[PDB]
Amino acid sequence: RNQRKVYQGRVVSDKMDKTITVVVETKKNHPIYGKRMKYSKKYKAHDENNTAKVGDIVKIMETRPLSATKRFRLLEVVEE
Amino acid sequence: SRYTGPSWKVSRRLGISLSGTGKELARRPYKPGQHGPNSRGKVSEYGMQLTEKQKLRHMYGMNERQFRTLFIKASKIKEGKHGVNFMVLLEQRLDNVVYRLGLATTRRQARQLVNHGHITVDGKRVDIPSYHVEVGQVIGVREKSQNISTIKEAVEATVGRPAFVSFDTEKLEGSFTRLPERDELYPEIDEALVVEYYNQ
Amino acid sequence: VMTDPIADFLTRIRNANMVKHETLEVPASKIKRDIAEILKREGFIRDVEYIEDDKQGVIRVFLKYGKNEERVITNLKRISKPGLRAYVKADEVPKVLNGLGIAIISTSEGVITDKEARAKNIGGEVIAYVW
Amino acid sequence: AVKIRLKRMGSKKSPFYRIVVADSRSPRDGRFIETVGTYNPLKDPAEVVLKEDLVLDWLSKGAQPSDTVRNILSKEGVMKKHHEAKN
Amino acid sequence: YIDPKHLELEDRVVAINRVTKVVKGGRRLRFAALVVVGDKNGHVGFGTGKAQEVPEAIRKAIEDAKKNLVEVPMVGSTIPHEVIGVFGGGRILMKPAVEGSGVAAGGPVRAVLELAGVADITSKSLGSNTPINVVRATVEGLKQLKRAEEVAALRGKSVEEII
Amino acid sequence: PTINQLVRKPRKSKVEKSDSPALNKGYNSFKKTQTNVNSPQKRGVCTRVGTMTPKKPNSALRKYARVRLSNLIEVTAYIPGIGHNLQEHSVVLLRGGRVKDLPGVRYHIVRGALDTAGVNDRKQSRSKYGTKRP
RNA sequence: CGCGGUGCAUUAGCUAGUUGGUGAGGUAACGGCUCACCAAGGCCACGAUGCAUAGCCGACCUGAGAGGGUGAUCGGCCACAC
RNA sequence: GACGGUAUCUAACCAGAAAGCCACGGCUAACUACGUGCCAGCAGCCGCGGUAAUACGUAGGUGGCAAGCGUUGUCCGGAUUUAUUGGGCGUAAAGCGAGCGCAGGCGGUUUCUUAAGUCUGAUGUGAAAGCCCCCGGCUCAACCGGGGAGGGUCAUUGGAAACU
Ligand SMILES: CN[C@@H]1[C@H](O)[C@H](NC)[C@H]2O[C@@]3(O)C(=O)C[C@@H](C)O[C@H]3O[C@@H]2[C@H]1O
Ligand SMILES: [K+]
Ligand SMILES: [K+]
Ligand SMILES: [K+]
Ligand SMILES: [K+]
Ligand SMILES: [K+]
Ligand SMILES: [K+]
Ligand SMILES: [K+]
Ligand SMILES: [Mg+2]
Ligand SMILES: [Mg+2]
Ligand SMILES: [Mg+2]
Ligand SMILES: [Mg+2]
Ligand SMILES: [Mg+2]
Ligand SMILES: [Mg+2]
Ligand SMILES: [Mg+2]
Ligand SMILES: [Mg+2]
Ligand SMILES: [Mg+2]
Ligand SMILES: [Mg+2]
Ligand SMILES: [Mg+2]
Repeated sequence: RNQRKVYQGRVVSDKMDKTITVVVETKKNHPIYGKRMKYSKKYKAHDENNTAKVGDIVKIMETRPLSATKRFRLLEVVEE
Repeated sequence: SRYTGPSWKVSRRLGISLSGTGKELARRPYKPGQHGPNSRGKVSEYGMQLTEKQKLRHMYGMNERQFRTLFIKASKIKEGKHGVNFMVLLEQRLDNVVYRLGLATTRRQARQLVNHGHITVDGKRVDIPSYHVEVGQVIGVREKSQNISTIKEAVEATVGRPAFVSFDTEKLEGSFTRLPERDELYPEIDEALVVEYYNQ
Repeated sequence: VMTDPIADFLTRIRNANMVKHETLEVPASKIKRDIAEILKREGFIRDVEYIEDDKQGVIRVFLKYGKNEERVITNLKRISKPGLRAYVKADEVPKVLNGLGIAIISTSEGVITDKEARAKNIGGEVIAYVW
Repeated sequence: AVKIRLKRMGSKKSPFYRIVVADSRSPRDGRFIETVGTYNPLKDPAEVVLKEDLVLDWLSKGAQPSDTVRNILSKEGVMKKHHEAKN
Repeated sequence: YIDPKHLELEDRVVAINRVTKVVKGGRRLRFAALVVVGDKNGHVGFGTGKAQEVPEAIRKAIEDAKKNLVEVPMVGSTIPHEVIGVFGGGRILMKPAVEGSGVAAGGPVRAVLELAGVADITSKSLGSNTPINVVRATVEGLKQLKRAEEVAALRGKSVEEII
Repeated sequence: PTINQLVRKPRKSKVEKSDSPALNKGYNSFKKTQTNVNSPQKRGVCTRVGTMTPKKPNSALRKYARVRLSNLIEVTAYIPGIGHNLQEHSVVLLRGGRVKDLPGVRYHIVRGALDTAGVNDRKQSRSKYGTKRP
């Protein structure tokens, strides 16, 4: 069976019930000059029981659309 | 289009004998025009390079566009000197093959023969003077044309066939045994200046 | 504050070489030792020795000047910098002066010259050029 | 439906054809699924290059050869092979 | 040092500059000639000559150039490797060129290379176009060039070991 | 600049402008605006004809025509050649090209096209000045 | 859904089904897609928003290359039919 | 079998019906005569013309190219003239008047580990056509056909651990 994209990230918003906002924190090389630049991507992931809090390192797996902006499902809480 | 004006003026402008006989340069070896005989100023490097390019393309009676495209092909050849290979392609040009075999007194004459279709490559008619003849291909005169005074006069008059060529008079059949060598080619020409000219 | 001790090492060598000093000294670091030994086995620098002190150690380099005090090392150049890193793939390994010079590269196989890197068919980080 | 048909190529008055599998709705010289052979009618014995394995696979899947493609597959025996495989 | 004798040298006049000195009465025009004289086999030099008349300026520059001949390494028809020569506003980059490509360069650099005997090379002028400076910069780059054997000897390794 | 500085503010190049701007813009009667369409020439009507004094180095009476183009822009165009049949309300074709002598002329009036009669007795460079081969 | 490809900051705040939840309805199908209730959330100097311009691409022109410019013909995709 | 008696082939007759365009002061290959007299006019830049003009007009020559030639328009180049490759900031343009400092950028030596960056292998994909390399077909070429290669800061996956 195929696999869905899973990303590590940090929670930055949990004030919404049953959901959390994570950050991916990747880097990219500038097309012209080639230096790596800090690039931040944030996703809205569905939380089952609001287990994750702010500033927690979590894994999220992409899923079918759940809300207007939810496309990810919480898997792990690796740090607090 | 084909050049058809006087040949002596072009040759003496080039400063080298196009026919190789030197007949044009024998008498009044100046550039044409009233200003030819008297003193003329020094030639720039651009003039020299243009003069070499003109030497080659006037030798082979080619237009600039066709000349430039053939020059590009020579560059595409991967091995050897670019200018030497360019001269090699110029030789393999069909008209020059007829001229080297001696079936025509002049390259213009050989070109007219090819254009009128009196030549046949491997027994097949070819009216394209620009046709590219490879090593080993047999160039023969059209059977209906073998008994004409002009080519007969040319064959009898001709006495030196270059080393790379091999010819048979009775069959009127010739072919390049191998690619011509640099020294075998015209030595008065410096292909390097032509290469630099087109590098611009 | 110093931000590239490797560049400082190269520049120490360049300045000492320019004045034709017999020797030079640098604070000891692993990558500095790797560069020094590469130059040693490539014959650019006459000799290398290492001293151990209570800060981090020291590395002393004896320069090489040919007959008539001719400078063997034409110059040194830092390629990969902290501001901008330089990584080269296997086919991208450069040749310094059409091979007359060398390029020191850091790889998963260690710190190697350009010849060795292309022989192993691996890329890496181009630390420096020397010629 | 899926078709095995001739996509026209070459030049004016000098036609050439590629036997390609394409959805019938696609343009003749436009979108196609896969190329399975060639066809040069200009030679007195028409020259054909074919991928018999691919053609048989698509026929089993349900492709419908056009008339000329069917003639080509018959002359190449592919239609007979598919017929036997059905049997 | 290179001895002018024993070498069949040939010269070329790069540029003839009409330089003026203002004197109480008016102008005092002179000609300054820059000349490059070479061997076509790896030796070349350049000289300057200032004189009231063009022939005398040219002669003076030729003598100066002969005195200033230097030797240029040359592998095959080209230089061992790439180089950039800088003098004042002059800045010339010279790279080895494949056989038969020719001498790609401009004016003064062309004269230096042709007289030096290089038949195939690429180059570019990244600095000023002042003839004297570009000629000086060109010779600086050529002097920078190094021989494989010499590099091999200095590094204490064979040419094969270096390459 | 440092690479980081370049990343923060990348290099930006100068923007060129046409030496013949009037040719670059068309006009739309419906929308009553100027379109951005490059044209090798442009038609116009000569609102005036006359002569102008060159800049200080030169002295002559350069012949010029004030022309309103098909895009409604009014410009001044030069009249090359010797003698012309142009008069106000005459339809002309304009090509690019400045006039160093004149201060404010940037376009030339193509000869031999529309009302611009060829140059009488021209016999060299006839293509320019638009006279048929005699 | 990840990632890539315009200009302007003399455009800095934008958002109220908006952001999420619970239900219900609806869809070939997930989903504020719609609705009722609950909360106040959501996006944004990593350029939101606004403004201007523009169909996108395979490709085409140039250049030593990096790049710059273009987006006809042909093919793919999209959008439109006073 | 629309194309269509089309391509194509044969035979006869004739050098007979088939060359213009721009340019020649320097850049830039191409030079002299008159006519003109800061006028007429030329010009891409420099600049030419005031009575002995290779710079204007014409003539004769000559250079370039050719069923084309020249002008205009537009993009790239030359332009290192936005410099990542590939520039600078004492006096030519360019160091904020100075400091404190959030974020950001960068960061001393070393042990182990990790493998995001980085390097590398395999796999999948980046259609076809087109560039490019081979090989054929059209009398040659243009063009056409066949086989490859190329094209990704790609996805999955296996390795390497010097550097970040
Ligand atoms: C009055 N004596 C002067 C004096 O000798 C000047 N030199 C110092 C001298 O200078 C000349 O020789 C010049 O070259 C200038 C010229 C205007 O007068 C000439 O004659 C100038 C003499 O007339
Ligand atoms: K809901
Ligand atoms: K559109
Ligand atoms: K509509
Ligand atoms: K001129
Ligand atoms: K730079
Ligand atoms: K200061
Ligand atoms: K890693
Ligand atoms: Mg033609
Ligand atoms: Mg048939
Ligand atoms: Mg001196
Ligand atoms: Mg639009
Ligand atoms: Mg460039
Ligand atoms: Mg000239
Ligand atoms: Mg004129
Ligand atoms: Mg004139
Ligand atoms: Mg540039
Ligand atoms: Mg000042
Ligand atoms: Mg200043």
